[PDB]
Amino acid sequence: QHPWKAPGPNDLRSPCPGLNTLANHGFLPRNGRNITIPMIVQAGFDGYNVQPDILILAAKVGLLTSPEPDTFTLDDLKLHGTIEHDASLSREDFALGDNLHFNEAIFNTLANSNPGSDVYNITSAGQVLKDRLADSLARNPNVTNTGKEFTIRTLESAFYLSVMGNATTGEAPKNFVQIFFREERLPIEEGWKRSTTPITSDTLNPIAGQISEASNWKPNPDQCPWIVLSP
Amino acid sequence: SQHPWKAPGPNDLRSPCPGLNTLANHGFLPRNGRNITIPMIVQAGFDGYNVQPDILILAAKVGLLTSPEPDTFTLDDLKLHGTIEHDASLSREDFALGDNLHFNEAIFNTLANSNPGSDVYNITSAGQVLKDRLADSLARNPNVTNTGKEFTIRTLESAFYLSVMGNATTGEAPKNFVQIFFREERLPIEEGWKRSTTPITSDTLNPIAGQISEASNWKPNPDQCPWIVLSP
Ligand code: HEM
Ligand code: HEM
Ligand SMILES: *[C@@H]1O[C@H](CO)[C@@H](O[C@@H]2O[C@H](CO)[C@@H](O)[C@H](O)[C@H]2NC(C)=O)[C@H](O)[C@H]1NC(C)=O
Ligand SMILES: *[C@@H]1O[C@H](CO)[C@@H](O[C@@H]2O[C@H](CO)[C@@H](O)[C@H](O)[C@H]2NC(C)=O)[C@H](O)[C@H]1NC(C)=O
Ligand SMILES: *[C@@H]1O[C@H](CO)[C@@H](O)[C@H](O)[C@H]1NC(C)=O
Ligand SMILES: *[C@@H]1O[C@H](CO)[C@@H](O)[C@H](O)[C@H]1NC(C)=O
Ligand SMILES: *[C@@H]1O[C@H](CO)[C@@H](O)[C@H](O)[C@H]1NC(C)=O
Ligand SMILES: *[C@@H]1O[C@H](CO)[C@@H](O)[C@H](O)[C@H]1NC(C)=O
Ligand SMILES: [Cl-]
Ligand SMILES: [Cl-]
Ligand SMILES: [Cl-]
Ligand SMILES: [Cl-]
Ligand SMILES: [Cl-]
Ligand SMILES: [Cl-]
Ligand SMILES: [Cl-]
Ligand SMILES: [Cl-]
Ligand SMILES: [Cl-]
Ligand SMILES: [Cl-]
Ligand SMILES: [Cl-]
Ligand SMILES: [Mg+2]
Ligand SMILES: [Mg+2]
Repeated sequence: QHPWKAPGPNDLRSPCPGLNTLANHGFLPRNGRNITIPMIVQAGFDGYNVQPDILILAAKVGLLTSPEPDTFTLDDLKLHGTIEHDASLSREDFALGDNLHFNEAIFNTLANSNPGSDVYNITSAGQVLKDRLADSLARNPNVTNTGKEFTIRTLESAFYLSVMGNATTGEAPKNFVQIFFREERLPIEEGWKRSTTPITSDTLNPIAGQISEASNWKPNPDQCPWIVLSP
Repeated sequence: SQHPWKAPGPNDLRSPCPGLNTLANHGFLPRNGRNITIPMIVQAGFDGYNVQPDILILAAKVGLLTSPEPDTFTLDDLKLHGTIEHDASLSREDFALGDNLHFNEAIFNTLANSNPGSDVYNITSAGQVLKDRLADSLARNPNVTNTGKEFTIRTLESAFYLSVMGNATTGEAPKNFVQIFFREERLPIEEGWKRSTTPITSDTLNPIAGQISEASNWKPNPDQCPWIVLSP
């Protein structure tokens, strides 16, 4: 019913492996266009068993990246400073290169994490957050690192652990996480199953909280958290 | 003819916005103030006032943050302090000091009495009102929030009352039209008000808000980061 197909050149994609994977399976429109908030809620439920609370807020902020009244394209979501942030797991900082497309060299840090284990977990996820921020601080003179970016980065790490793995423990098989990022594909052939446990603020926040404590974080002085309001 | 004024009944929801409240009171928006989508705001702003989508779409997307629903808000949701609703309102009390939702004559007194001895409000009077209303909040509200975000919104709101009740090009409005708009949330059609024949856009509003800004004698509160409260 929902086969994987690589996006063609008319097919718009985002910096989000979550939404890109849903589009690549037709849970969202395969062209990544004309997406409403209710379409996000239904796709997150259908693909991942993610519940509306977190999706509705993310989607309302996503709408700010679009000139349209009540839809965005996946490509709109690249707008730097709305949701898109520096120290991404698999994308370059906007200031240093391409903030939109999967990049293997950036992904290397997450790929190689939890060395010697068959899983990623909260400990490895925190170490990756720390290493990816340190890389941005070392190479990007324009890095934006406030409470807003940090909260989002901990919830994004909670999402990859939760959707590709176990939503209760935040432990995920490495091969599922690698396919999710590298191919934006549900690893069904490799044994991945949609969570039987609803994924909610109440499951994600405890995981994001533990990842937070394992990240050793401090905000940049002199930066006010902000949501860029227009493209 | 198709859009008569009716006072809201006791279960009709209203906002801190005379703009949206007036549209609801004429049925350009649902008279009950419920189930408002972004397209409904765009159509109502066009139909009532000849206001174009650019500014309405952004305001409505931020308004959605005040609602727990996927793609609608009520007019009453928009009272959420720190999303759009701000201190030093023209016609409402600060959230910290009282009622941030309902029209209040004692607050409105400053705008009512502005440009003394003239029959119009204009950019100069609008700036003096912004200065006096912020001075009042700084004096009486220990919790006043006064950043570039609240100031920009306050200048655009004053550009809106001048533009919709008056001349969208000059930002001059008849005092009578402005007083009816705030006090009754009614289009003063009986008293001679006509919908702009000139589209009201970011390009007409921003120059007026800019000149109101320069006439406001404004400075930000220094320790405060601009923020949009993301949930109720
Ligand atoms: C449905 C479940 C979701 C999952 C599992 C998910 C997962 C993720 C993950 C793991 C990242 C990190 C990518 C990286 O750092 O390289 C990410 C980033 C992002 N997501 Fe999502 N996401 C979801 C929903 C959403 C929604 C609803 C929106 C917006 C409407 C959104 C917008 C973004 C954006 C703009 C980024 C880029 C942040 C950055 O710069 O890395 N996501 N998402
Ligand atoms: C359509 C034309 C509009 C006009 C002419 C207009 C006009 C105004 C005016 C003059 C005020 C100031 C009230 C005061 O300070 O006492 C105001 C406040 C407000 N407006 Fe609007 N508005 C419009 C559209 C909107 C839209 C689309 C939204 C939200 C979706 C909105 C939300 C608000 C809010 C929340 C306030 C309260 C701010 C405060 O004083 O604390 N307005 N509006
Ligand atoms: C994440 O996985 C790693 C690797 O399995 C865990 O760290 C190891 O924990 C074992 C089991 O107690 C220790 O004996 C090893 O010495 C640890 N190795 C390293 C390099 O850390 C880690 O505990 C896991 N984290 C969570 C929250 O489950
Ligand atoms: C707004 O209206 C006021 C009052 O009419 C204007 O200020 C007056 O301007 C006249 C003629 O230019 C001066 O001679 C008066 O002394 C001013 N009166 C007061 C009360 O100050 C003001 O210029 C108008 N502003 C704009 C931008 O049109
Ligand atoms: C997820 O982890 C919990 C807690 O260890 C476990 O009981 C549950 O069976 C796991 N879920 C699946 C489907 O494996
Ligand atoms: C209007 O809004 C509420 C949510 O606040 C919804 O549950 C209700 O069904 C809607 N009613 C109509 C008539 O659309
Ligand atoms: C100011 O805000 C704080 C935090 O919300 C609140 O507890 C306090 O009562 C407020 N103080 C005044 C005088 O409004
Ligand atoms: C608005 O002001 C302009 C510039 O003075 C004027 O030419 C125009 O006619 C005014 N509009 C109306 C309907 O009076
Ligand atoms: Cl961008
Ligand atoms: Cl930048
Ligand atoms: Cl590691
Ligand atoms: Cl970190
Ligand atoms: Cl299969
Ligand atoms: Cl902005
Ligand atoms: Cl109605
Ligand atoms: Cl409130
Ligand atoms: Cl307050
Ligand atoms: Cl005055
Ligand atoms: Cl908030
Ligand atoms: Mg990024
Ligand atoms: Mg107010």
